[PDB]
Amino acid sequence: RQFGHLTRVRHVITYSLSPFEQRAFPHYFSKGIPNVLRRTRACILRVAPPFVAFYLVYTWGTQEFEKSKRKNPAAYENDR
Amino acid sequence: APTLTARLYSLLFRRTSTFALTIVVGALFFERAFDQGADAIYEHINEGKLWKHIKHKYE
Amino acid sequence: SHTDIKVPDFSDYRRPEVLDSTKSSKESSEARKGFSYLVTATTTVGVAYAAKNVVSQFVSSMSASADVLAMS
Amino acid sequence: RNWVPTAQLWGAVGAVGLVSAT
Amino acid sequence: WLEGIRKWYYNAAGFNKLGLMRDDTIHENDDVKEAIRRLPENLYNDRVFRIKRALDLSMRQQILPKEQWTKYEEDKSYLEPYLKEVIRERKEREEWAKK
Amino acid sequence: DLELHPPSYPWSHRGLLSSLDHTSIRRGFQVYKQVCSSCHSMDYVAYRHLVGVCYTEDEAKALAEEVEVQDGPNEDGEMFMRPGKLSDYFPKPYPNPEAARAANNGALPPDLSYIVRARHGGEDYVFSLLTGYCEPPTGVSLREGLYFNPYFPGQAIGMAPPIYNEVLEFDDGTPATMSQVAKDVCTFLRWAAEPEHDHRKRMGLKMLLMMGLLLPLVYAMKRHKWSVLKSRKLAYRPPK
Amino acid sequence: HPLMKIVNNAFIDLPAPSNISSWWNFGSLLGICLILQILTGLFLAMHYTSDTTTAFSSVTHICRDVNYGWIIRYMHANGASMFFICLYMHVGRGLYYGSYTFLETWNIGVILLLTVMATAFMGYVLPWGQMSFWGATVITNLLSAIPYIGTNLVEWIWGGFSVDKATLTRFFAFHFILPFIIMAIAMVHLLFLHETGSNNPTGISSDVDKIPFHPYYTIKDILGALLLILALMLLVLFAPDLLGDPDNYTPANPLNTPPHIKPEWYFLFAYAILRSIPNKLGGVLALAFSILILALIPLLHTSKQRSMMFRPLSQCLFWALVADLLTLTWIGGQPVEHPYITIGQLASVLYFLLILVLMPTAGTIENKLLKW
Amino acid sequence: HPLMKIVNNAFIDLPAPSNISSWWNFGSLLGICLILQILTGLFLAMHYTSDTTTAFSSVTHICRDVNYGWIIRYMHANGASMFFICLYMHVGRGLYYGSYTFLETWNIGVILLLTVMATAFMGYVLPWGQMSFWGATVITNLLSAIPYIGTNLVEWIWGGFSVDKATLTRFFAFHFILPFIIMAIA
Ligand code: HEC
Ligand code: HEM
Ligand code: HEM
Ligand code: HEM
Ligand SMILES: CC1=C(c2ccc(Oc3ccccc3)cc2)C(=O)C2CCCCC2=N1
Ligand SMILES: CC1=C(c2ccc(Oc3ccccc3)cc2)C(=O)C2CCCCC2=N1
Repeated sequence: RQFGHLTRVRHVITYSLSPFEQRAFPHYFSKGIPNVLRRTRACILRVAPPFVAFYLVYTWGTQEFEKSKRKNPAAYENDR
Repeated sequence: APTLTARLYSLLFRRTSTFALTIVVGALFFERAFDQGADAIYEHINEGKLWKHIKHKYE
Repeated sequence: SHTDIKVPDFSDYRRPEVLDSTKSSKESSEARKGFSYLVTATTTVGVAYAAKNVVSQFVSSMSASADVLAMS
Repeated sequence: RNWVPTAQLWGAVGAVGLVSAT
Repeated sequence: WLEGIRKWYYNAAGFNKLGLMRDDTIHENDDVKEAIRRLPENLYNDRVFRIKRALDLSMRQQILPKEQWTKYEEDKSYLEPYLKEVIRERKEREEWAKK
Repeated sequence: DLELHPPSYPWSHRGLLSSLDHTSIRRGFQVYKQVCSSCHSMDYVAYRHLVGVCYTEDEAKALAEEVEVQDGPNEDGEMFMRPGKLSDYFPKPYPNPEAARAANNGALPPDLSYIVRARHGGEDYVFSLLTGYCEPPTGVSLREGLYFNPYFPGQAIGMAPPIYNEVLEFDDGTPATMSQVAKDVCTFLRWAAEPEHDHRKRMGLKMLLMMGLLLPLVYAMKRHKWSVLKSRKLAYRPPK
Repeated sequence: HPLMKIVNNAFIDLPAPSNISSWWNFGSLLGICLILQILTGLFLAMHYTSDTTTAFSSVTHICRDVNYGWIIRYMHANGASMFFICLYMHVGRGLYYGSYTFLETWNIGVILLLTVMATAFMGYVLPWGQMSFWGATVITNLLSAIPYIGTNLVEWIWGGFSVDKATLTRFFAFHFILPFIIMAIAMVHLLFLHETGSNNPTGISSDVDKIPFHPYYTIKDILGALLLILALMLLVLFAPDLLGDPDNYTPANPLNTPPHIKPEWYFLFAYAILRSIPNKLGGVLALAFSILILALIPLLHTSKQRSMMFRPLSQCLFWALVADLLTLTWIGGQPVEHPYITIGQLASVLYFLLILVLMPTAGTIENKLLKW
Repeated sequence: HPLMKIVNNAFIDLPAPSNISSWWNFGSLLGICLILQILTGLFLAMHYTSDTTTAFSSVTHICRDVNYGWIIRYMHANGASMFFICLYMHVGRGLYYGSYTFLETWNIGVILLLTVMATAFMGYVLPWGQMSFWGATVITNLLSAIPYIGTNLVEWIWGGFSVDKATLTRFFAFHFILPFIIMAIA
């Protein structure tokens, strides 16, 4: 496991450019924000709904905890 | 014409020897500059509430 | 042939100072280096400011405390 | 010969350093 | 019948957006490594580039233009016939070792 | 057996870079000294801690000197009293917790050094506990030694209302109203629990500024270096 | 030269994959957390004393009187949490990208988790506040649920018939040292990783496209270190008491239990799985299996694809397992009353069902869809 | 097997010379001493407390009341000496047989010596007897002889203007960790 003994690669050509010759942030807001959005659209459907379902169970459970904490109308009413 | 940033490179930080001397001296000045500035910003943010503002009062 | 191989266009990724393919880069080279190496140096200065304070605080805890200085 | 200006400059770099934290 | 949802899952998998065929994404093991070793020069050197390009895409967090995406109909199962034989030979060796 | 959470009183020292009100601390100490000191412990503060916060060294020394505290043993092999000093911690009201529960209806008045950090809500809770005393509603029949305050968990606190309009008089000539007292002492009990509070927020500012400086500079170096790979272009060229 | 060559093959020209996302940055951060906990911790122990008479006074002595003692304390106390955040990212990454296929690396991992859990638990006892004492008294007593020797095991652990001065002083000894065992284990964690190489997000052998660790991942891990430092110092300087419990500023008292009794946030999911089961032994075994099931994950793997990148069903169930853990973490924080008992019960079953039943079935279906 | 292979090349089939006398046995003994000091030490620290009020009481509490606490203490206290006997044999062996020609091994050695000296010195302070206190007060104050900054260096080391509770508690912290740095160096 070293550079030279990794694997057999053939017929590939890699064109590169010096970091001083090229830019650091090439088309960052131009090409990026769309690419970021595309990536968000790809994942969102798989990622979000469980956290939404958590939020629903969270607020509901806290709501129902506050309901059960509070008074009830059958506590000695219509019973003097 | 020699430019703005190239003039720094050429004479100040081409060598790694002077690179460090620049950083060290720059950091020495930066410390004085930044602390002093951010102190004053925090002290203006919190005007009259700190001890140094109400020290003349009881002294 | 291998002469069919031309290098693809990096005009998209290049800096403004090297876009003209009829122009010698050497005049811009020192500026291009000076810009990037400035970022690095500025970072090192900014860390050096932090590192000094972090270390100095730990050193100061190891030094004599307030309650010992009080009752000395 | 050639490391005299370098070692002097590094000698300066190191010197201010001891001033740097202390 | 469900070739539809198979084709949906293919597109939903997303390796085709990187220009990979199904058998480029197979998890290597002793059988797959061996099947990949048995591959002739062309199919090996192709999967090399397909993977080399797909990783380069994965670095940049991008995918290919929509026409260059791999097609469910044109998704060749290049590795299977070899991998089937490697597995069948291993099963034979195990069945012989059983006795 | 129901909760009443405190509201959001906008303190002088609320925001991310907002420091303590040292004059309000100054008054808040006087509220402890005059009112809370007779019943409540504050074990982890001494008169030197006041120096440079709310008082001068000479002023703080005078206040230490006001009270008298134990010291010894002497040459005879016994203890004696002496006027207090900067290095003396604040006098504890009773010698132990059992003397407190003896003196106050089987209830321990807790230590006020960390009380802000010790309770949920902090100054908002302490303020609402002090100022929020009120009459017990119909049904709530409390027993001996107890008072009704709603913000307290059990609704039946064992503490007599401690502060009321002009219970003390402030040296700077401030109107000593009940809520002004509560404001000042809560601003002090913050400082007792968190004396680092001002210095810490200044470090906070400086950290945010410095992180604001560095994160893009480092990210720029990362981008500058990775550029080589991020722009690269792979060409496959097999033979026939 | 024999050392530099180790550091070369470790950190300089180790062939890393080209396409590694920011989810691999957490490994280096966990070391930075471990070193931060060690350096801060050492400086705390320089002033801290492990006697029940002085333990509280000493911690407050640090904050108040030791010069910059407060900033060292809260860096330790919140760094402990940042270590755990980083851990749960570092574990989940491997679950998602199939990195558990490096069996030994992963299983050493599983050990590293457990040692840190023990370290942080014993660390929390040290300041000797109410929640520290009562946390120990609750959590340790669980072992008495063991069939035949638990009641003895607990008294031996404590050094008596309850949590006491005997327990506190040894808990300090165990805290100060186990971090070094963790660092030793961590070097073997790395040792097996170089044997096996590193994984990438596709789950495809990246031997065809490798790059040298330096300068690429050096500057990337440096960038990530600042984000960890930022996240620490935001907590330290603006919200040091946020993640911490208030009751631990009340000095410990064995004659008075605080009402809402709980561990720290990083055990609440496991605390919720324990509370789910009513039987004591069952609660302990579920609590144990909640952590140790990590060791069965590489055996439960089914899909012919290694990574979840190309696996929708698995991705959804994975992101369900995260949400389900965040549900259990929430429930563990709340008291054991309706409706939280039933939510905790379902969440706890769902946890083991996702791992044991569903995610394997998902992988098996995913294969059948692709003609595998 | 990438661990077993390390242990093979370390301890199983490492080619040793054929004619090695008992003067080479001290290396392995120094490790046994280091492990003995660590294991005994850990069990002492389980009961020991580093406050000047309790430090003496805690050591005597170990000897008297902790079950088999005395045997653990004196194994630590005399093992400390046995470590040093073994060291002075291990150093002298190299002086005699010219083993210092393995420069780096030797120079790491020289470090290992100094770290143990510091470890054992700080260890001796811990029980807080007269000779422990006064040993520290004498030996530490030597640094004040340094030309321009010694007087400051000493007060920083102590954490005050003398040997005190500040010094004792940090000396425990340093004592209980530096052994692991020693093992790492080793
Ligand atoms: C006696 C003569 C008292 C004076 C004067 C003050 N306090 Fe007090 N306090 C007292 C007792 C007996 C108790 C225990 C009450 C109980 O039933 O538990 C207390 C309690 C407090 C608390 C704690 C409330 C809680 O949540 O447990 C606080 C925050 C408190 N006291 C504050 C306080 C302040 C700010 C005072 C003066 C400025 C003050 N107290 C005076 C007895 C007495
Ligand atoms: C993985 C490493 C570590 C973790 C996760 C960890 C965790 C913790 C935690 C959670 C606390 C309680 C913090 C509080 O609320 O007050 C604590 C306290 C403490 N830790 Fe650690 N710790 C670690 C390493 C160390 C090390 C290596 C030392 C000493 C060398 C140390 C010394 C202490 C001391 C003295 C305290 C008590 C002071 C205090 O409460 O802040 N810790 N630790
Ligand atoms: C102290 C805690 C830990 C440290 C210091 C640590 C260290 C490391 C480091 C440095 C890496 C390489 C960097 C990376 O790829 O992220 C790594 C990778 C890994 N660790 Fe950990 N680790 C810790 C905890 C764990 C835990 C708890 C597990 C599992 C339960 C685990 C399993 C792995 C795996 C599977 C990988 C391979 C990553 C890959 O897919 O490339 N580790 N670890
Ligand atoms: C090279 C390793 C070590 C050496 C040479 C060493 C040496 C010493 C010495 C000379 C003493 C004073 C003994 C006496 O007369 O009472 C001592 C005390 C002590 N050492 Fe160590 N020690 C070592 C490692 C450790 C370790 C690793 C720990 C904990 C992990 C530890 C914990 C203690 C404690 C608690 C005491 C105080 C109790 C006592 O005085 O016996 N030591 N050590
Ligand atoms: C070995 C290794 C490390 C790494 C680097 C330094 C380490 O050690 C450190 C420990 C603490 C602080 C700094 C470095 C540990 C692991 C990584 O990050 C990575 C990140 C992704 C490529 C694979 C990889 N491999
Ligand atoms: C490697 C080695 C060790 C040795 C043995 C055990 C070691 O580790 C320990 C194992 C157990 C306890 C203590 C140390 C370390 C080195 C020796 O003694 C010798 C003795 C002379 C032959 C050469 C030699 N080589």
